[PDB]
Amino acid sequence: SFLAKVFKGGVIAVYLSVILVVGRGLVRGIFTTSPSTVMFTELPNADHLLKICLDIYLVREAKDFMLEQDLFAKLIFLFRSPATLIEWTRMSKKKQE
Amino acid sequence: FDFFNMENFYAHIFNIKCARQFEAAYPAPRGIPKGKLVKYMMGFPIIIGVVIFIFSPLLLWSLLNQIGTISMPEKVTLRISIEGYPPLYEMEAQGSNHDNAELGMIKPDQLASLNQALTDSYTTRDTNSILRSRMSVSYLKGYTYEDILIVRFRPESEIYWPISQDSRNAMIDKLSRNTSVNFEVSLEFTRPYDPNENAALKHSKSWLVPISLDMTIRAKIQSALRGDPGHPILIPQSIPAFIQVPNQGELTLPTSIGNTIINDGNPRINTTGMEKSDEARAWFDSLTLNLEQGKSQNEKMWIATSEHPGDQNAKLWIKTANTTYSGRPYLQVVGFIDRAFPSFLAKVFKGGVIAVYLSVILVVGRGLVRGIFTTSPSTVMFTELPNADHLLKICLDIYLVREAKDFMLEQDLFAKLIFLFRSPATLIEWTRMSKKKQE
Amino acid sequence: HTDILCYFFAIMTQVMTGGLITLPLPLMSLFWGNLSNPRPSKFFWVTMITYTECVIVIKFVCQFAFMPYNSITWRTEHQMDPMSLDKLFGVSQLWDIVLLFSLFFHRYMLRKLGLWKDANLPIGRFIHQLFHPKFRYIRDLYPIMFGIDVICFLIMTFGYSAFGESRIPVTLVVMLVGMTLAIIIDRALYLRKSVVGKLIYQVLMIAFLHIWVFLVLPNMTRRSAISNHVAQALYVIKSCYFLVSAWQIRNGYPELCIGNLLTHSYGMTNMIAFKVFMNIPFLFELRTAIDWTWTDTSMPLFDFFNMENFYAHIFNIKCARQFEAAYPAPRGIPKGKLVKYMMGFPIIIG
Amino acid sequence: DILIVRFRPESEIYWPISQDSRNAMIDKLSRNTSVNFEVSLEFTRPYDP
Amino acid sequence: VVIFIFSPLLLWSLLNQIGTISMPEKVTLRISIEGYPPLYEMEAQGSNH
Repeated sequence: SFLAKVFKGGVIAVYLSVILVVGRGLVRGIFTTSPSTVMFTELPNADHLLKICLDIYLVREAKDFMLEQDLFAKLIFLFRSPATLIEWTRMSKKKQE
Repeated sequence: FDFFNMENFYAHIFNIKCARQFEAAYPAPRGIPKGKLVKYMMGFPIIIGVVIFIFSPLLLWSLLNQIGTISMPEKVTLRISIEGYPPLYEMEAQGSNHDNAELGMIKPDQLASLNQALTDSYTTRDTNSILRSRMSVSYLKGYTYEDILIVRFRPESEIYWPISQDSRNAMIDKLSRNTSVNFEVSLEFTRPYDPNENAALKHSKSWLVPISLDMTIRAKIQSALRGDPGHPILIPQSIPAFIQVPNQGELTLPTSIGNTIINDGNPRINTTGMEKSDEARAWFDSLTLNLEQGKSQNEKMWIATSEHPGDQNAKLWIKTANTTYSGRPYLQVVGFIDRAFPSFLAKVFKGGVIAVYLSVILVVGRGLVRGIFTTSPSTVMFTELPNADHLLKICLDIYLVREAKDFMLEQDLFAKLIFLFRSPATLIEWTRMSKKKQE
Repeated sequence: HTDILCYFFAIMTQVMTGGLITLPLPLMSLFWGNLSNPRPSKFFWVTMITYTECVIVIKFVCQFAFMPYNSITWRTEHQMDPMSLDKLFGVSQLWDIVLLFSLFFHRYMLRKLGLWKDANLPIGRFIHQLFHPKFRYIRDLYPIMFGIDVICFLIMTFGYSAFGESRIPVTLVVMLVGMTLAIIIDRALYLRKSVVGKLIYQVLMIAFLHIWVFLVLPNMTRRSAISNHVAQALYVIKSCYFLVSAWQIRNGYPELCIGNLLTHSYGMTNMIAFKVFMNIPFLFELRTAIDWTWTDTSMPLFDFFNMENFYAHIFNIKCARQFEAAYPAPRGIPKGKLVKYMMGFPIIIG
Repeated sequence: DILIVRFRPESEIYWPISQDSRNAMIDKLSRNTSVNFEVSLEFTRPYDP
Repeated sequence: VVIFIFSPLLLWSLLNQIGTISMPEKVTLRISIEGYPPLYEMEAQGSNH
């Protein structure tokens, strides 16, 4: 009578139900990468977008909400057209320069 | 991670190309509407599956409830005693055939007579009598003649009185003072084994009638207990006449019959503003006890006798038997037996069940089903491709190079694939359908 | 619209007593008046008047004392059974304000006759109602029917203890909910210009409802009519559905411009409506499958679902833009202290 | 796992019956009613905390 | 991955742990006529076996 046994079949169901969600979702996401999230996750040099991301905060500190609003559309457009994103995140050249 | 990305890309390309080939392997007139058959050969199935998926965990619940039944008791016993002492009178009735006089069923004649008696106790003017008769008849008619038992105990106790001299002296000396002394009436029913759940269900109930503080009453009780010839110990409002036996727990009194008796017919007292403890016990029967003793002090038995409250033979009472062995009336108790056990898993807050019952219905549809039927507004540039035969070439060629070493070509051809999933213009250019047909 | 009032009061006076003596009143009223013409020819009204006078007379006679419905025996014995003889036979047995619905119906029936005096004054029946109505009135009342059906499904659900004899959820509730969902589907199929289909539909459902409410449910739930205070509401709502369906049947179908009754006004109410429509599970997909199975398309089902998703997305985007534009807002001044505490504060607490 | 229980032939206590119950026994057996015997056996385990 | 797959079985196998109990120490037998005090009652006790 140690906890007896609730329909072992039902136990196995849950025992698998958990094995499912975890792998079919979390583990999948962790090991692997969606065919859509390739243009964003890998970028040769992500130093130009960080400049804007810091600059908007810097402007925010010193008021000037006009520049604060005019520089958010500039960022929102970079995630719209992949050609400009690829152009801007390309690796820098001073080394052979 | 690049390995996993490449394998995912290969799987996607393989699936797309193969789906295109399978679709092309079956020509189909570009125009004529879907045939009536085809539609009913595809649409119909879905609807039925969705409906059964929605309404299945209710069907299984309805099959799972399955309110069970149990058999009626086979053992009854009653014990009358003074508080904190061995019982004065103990009597039991056994049997399982339900035909003997000790434990017998109820004939339809008695049930019909009692039902007729219930209705005529009212008076034309008073509406409270109307409501009381309505409630009492509604309660009585809820049990068929197969769910009512008539228990009959013998007046004489089955065994002698097993008391010592010192305990009797303690009884007398306790009664001498101005302390509080109580009586005790206990009744219990026993069920049959019931294998499925283990154990024999037992129902017991105990009443307590306090003794009056007047010195004369205590003197009479002391004279009776000492063993004097004529002293009929009297206890009022002790044993009921109707008892409801639930499926589990303590015995329950039928309250509607009490309201029908203490109010209709001839009202009995209830005019002194009695407390609620005796308000619900005002329709009980009274008991009297005598001591027979005999030749010696070893033989000491107690004989009990019941008296009805209010007016006797008011047609609301079932006639008793005059016994056979030696002649005095049986002690009769009528029991309404309830045999509708629903403890099958009982019920955890049905609301909580419904919550989970819906919680599951939610995740499945709001996620899996959605993904399966329908398509994200983002995954259109990839899922449908007019001709996915050029990407499969690269996907196979990278493996072919991998087999023959040459890791330089192996690495220089992975960026070529990674760039095709970056710029949609080149993807659309490359996956466009081929031209040799009109070429 | 006094005739609609007469039908409504006939339904009320039938549900008030729940017998079969009054049953010919609504049965005949529906079958004849709601299917004949805009004007039942002024002879049907005479028949209704005569039957109402007769029923008033007999139910006044049956409310006497020498006859066996006394308070001594019969009332007490038959108080609990739902389908014995006197409960079953209309008015034959108390009532505080007694029955006023029949009297009010009679008064309004004579008011209708007086209004008829004030103004203006069976193969042929089907031929007139179906083939020669002539002035087709082009209207489209289906959303009202859907609202009525939604109101009834929840009353079948939220109220479940009455339909069953913690108690048991009962196996019959499942049959009722499945059957009601099937009727909801059947409405959708018959929304494709099938007048004779709708006529057979209405006859079948009126017959089924009338027999089931008064002759089967009392035997199942062990609750007599009048005492069941929720089934009467279902009867009334279904009767309103029957009246509007009869109105639709008598007139001609409209062009039926395909589209939800949510894509006409681009307001804030449509947002809540569409959001609850697409938020509850197993509804969008069910509606899409029901639509595609019984409408003339050329694309397979997956393209149908993709198109519906695209339409929903476009509708939501455009409507959100309009709602945002409907409230001008100074481009510059920072968020007011109130607004912030009228929005931020709530979230934190939740 | 096998036990050999041995009860004494003689009963441990006397017969605690009254005259009236014995008369009831005899009179019930006199008629053509149905009368049954009864043999009951029970084992008791240790506390098991 | 292997331990994640095969752990909730290992924990089940450790969790079962079929227990044991000790043998009875009290027995009794009662022979009677139906609906009457017992004719013969006898019990046997002991724990040393």
